[PDB]
Amino acid sequence: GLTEEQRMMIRELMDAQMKTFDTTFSHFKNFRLPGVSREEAAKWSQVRKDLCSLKVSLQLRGEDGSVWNYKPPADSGGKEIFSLLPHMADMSTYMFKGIISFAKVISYFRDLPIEDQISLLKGAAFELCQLRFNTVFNAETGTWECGRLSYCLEDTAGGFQQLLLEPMLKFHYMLKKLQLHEEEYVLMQAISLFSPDRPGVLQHRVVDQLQEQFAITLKSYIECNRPQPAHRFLFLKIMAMLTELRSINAQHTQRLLRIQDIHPFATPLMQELFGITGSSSLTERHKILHRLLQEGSP
Repeated sequence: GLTEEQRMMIRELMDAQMKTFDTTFSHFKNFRLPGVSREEAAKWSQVRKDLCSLKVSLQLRGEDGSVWNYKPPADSGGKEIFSLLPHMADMSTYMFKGIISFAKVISYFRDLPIEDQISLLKGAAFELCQLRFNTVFNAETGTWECGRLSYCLEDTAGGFQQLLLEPMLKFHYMLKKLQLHEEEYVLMQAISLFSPDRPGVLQHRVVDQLQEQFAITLKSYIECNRPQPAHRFLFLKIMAMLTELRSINAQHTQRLLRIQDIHPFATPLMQELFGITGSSSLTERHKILHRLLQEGSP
């Protein structure tokens, strides 16, 4: 079995997940949709590469049974490559709010100093979003099922194997294949959130201790509820996936900064999370995050 401390830890994480993960996307409303001079050529050509890896069609199912399908344009060499950005910023911002709420209900996170709470969320927001998204990913259809909204991968000229080149996509297939429990996903979220080596973290030693205990709890969970030799290296596979997810986080941050630079699209919350200015302490540069963290949890 697990210790009482370990059981309590899992209960609190699952509680937090239950209160703050809108798994059917019922409250995601009022989002935007695609509508009805030399060294910049190098930036644009790089941003062209940064976007045309992640191409999705968008499906909107109506209450009444009707379906709207959006197929995105071919790259004719212009603004059209940006057409999904407002929508993606709205969806990202929505997911980030849920992750902030997640962190806030966890006792161990609230007890950290506010600047560390900010630093950890800046560090982990993308990672936790991707972990939540994996739970709605259908590997058979290549589709993220977000209630009435779905995002379907548009196949490129190589096929299924050529899409697996793109690290974010490979990650979602690999993680989905492990067939994790709800409890194992939420422990993954905790391990990522409580990363002691994120930029700006002051209480490194406390965060390290916390991370270690979440990891130990995951390892024990696996030993007790999948005790057969088949799952002997599952914990280590999960940790390797967290390491890969961290690499992907870094690449994605850089892409976002490049796109933002030539076509502004980040919402104010996204600007704070990713280090963009629109105008001295961590608290004054992150006023929205700070407000969201000090507000009481519904």
